Amino acid sequence: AQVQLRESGPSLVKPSQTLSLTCTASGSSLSDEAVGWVRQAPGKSLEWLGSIDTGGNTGYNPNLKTRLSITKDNSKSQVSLSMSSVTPEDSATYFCATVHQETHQTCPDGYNSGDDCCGTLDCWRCDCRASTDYRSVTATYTYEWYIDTWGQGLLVTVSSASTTAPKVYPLSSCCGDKSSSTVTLGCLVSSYMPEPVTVTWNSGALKSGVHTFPAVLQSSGLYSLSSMVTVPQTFTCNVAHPASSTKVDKAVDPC
Amino acid sequence: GVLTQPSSVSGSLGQRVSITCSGSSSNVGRGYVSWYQMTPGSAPRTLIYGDTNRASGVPDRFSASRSGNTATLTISSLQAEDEADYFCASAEGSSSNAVFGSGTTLTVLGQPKSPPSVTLFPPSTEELNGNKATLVCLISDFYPGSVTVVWKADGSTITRNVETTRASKQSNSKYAASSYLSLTSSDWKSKGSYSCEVTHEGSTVTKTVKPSECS
Repeated sequence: AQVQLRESGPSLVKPSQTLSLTCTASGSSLSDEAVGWVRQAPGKSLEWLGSIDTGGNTGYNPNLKTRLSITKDNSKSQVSLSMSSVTPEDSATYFCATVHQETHQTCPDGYNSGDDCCGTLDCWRCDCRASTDYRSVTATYTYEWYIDTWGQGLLVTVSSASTTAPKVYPLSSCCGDKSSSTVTLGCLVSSYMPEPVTVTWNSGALKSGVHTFPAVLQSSGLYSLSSMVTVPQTFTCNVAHPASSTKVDKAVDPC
Repeated sequence: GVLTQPSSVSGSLGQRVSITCSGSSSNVGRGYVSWYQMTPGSAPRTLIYGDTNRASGVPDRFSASRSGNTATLTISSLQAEDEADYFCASAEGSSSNAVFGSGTTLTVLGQPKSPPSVTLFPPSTEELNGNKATLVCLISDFYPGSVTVVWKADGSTITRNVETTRASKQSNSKYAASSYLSLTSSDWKSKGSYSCEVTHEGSTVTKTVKPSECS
């Protein structure tokens, strides 16, 4: 399979710049999907931003309306979100999503809707060849919203802080126990800013036995994290830091 | 968060647990309530729409109901996998405007204890060429998610320049943490051994490295 959603855009934006994200939708059986945007700030709940439906109608969180803009290019199955004059409070994980949005006709108790006698009435009873015979009332309108499929999320930091590219050091546990049946290899991703980094091994050929640990904020004011793999073959850790446009593929000597 | 949920719920493996979601006549009271599951290091997943309908590929252990302004999510046969944050949601005043609950962290009790696996890395040659030496102590597959890390050089306890992460839940509901000891290269080379000592539920795993065998 069904729809897959990929957010793309910058991981770092300065205060009072415009934040622009793209959502790419692939694998829908359908010509077009209603697409919405949700964010989660660290240690807060989910917050609705807005959506654009298959007719190009936009709806926004009325708190953020004056700051938000959602456009679509159906030629490239893309939806975009612009958020103007961002501050550090706009730091969050941004998700795009497919949304279901529908208005239902709501009839009071003991009243039928539909054309299964009557068709020309919202809510009716025959308590009947023509509509004037039935006992009727006007519908109320109930609003239905829900997210069908979620994206992966994109981490956005709003900060004046400078970027620092990581230094990548190769790690071996070997000298701990040189007769060990297995060897544990790793990479130290040292002194970077901001989050995130992505770490793979052998360009994603080596997935099983991989453990990437959460970043620590060190006393330097910079992040570090480590990734390790246990193996009983060259070994390379692939480290991407999107904020600095840097990739490092580090050779790790295995004992 | 606008809709009210308990911040915490606990149940034991195989038992039943319920999460409530309270709003007003203008959101939850209209129905078409939805529920979302967020397992950490992961994208949210839709569980329930239209008060009671399970989403595609959600198991029948998950069920929901609404009574006026209060929606309830019920998880039967609790598994370790069900540890997550759960959120309810509703349209508010239009189908393109939505409010979320404050979120509930579900804890699943009666999981088996799991001692940490500990790996201690010495400093890389490349780092030592810069007169810095970072010792890295990697701690994984422990339950529950509480460890204390002590570093030793030649029987001395080291407290200066130690940075230990919080424990974070892996996807398998066990925990990981890391400790970093930042030295100069002189400090590294001037000692017979450095040790990472990890205590978990009164038990201690110690790994040791010797500069003499690692440089």
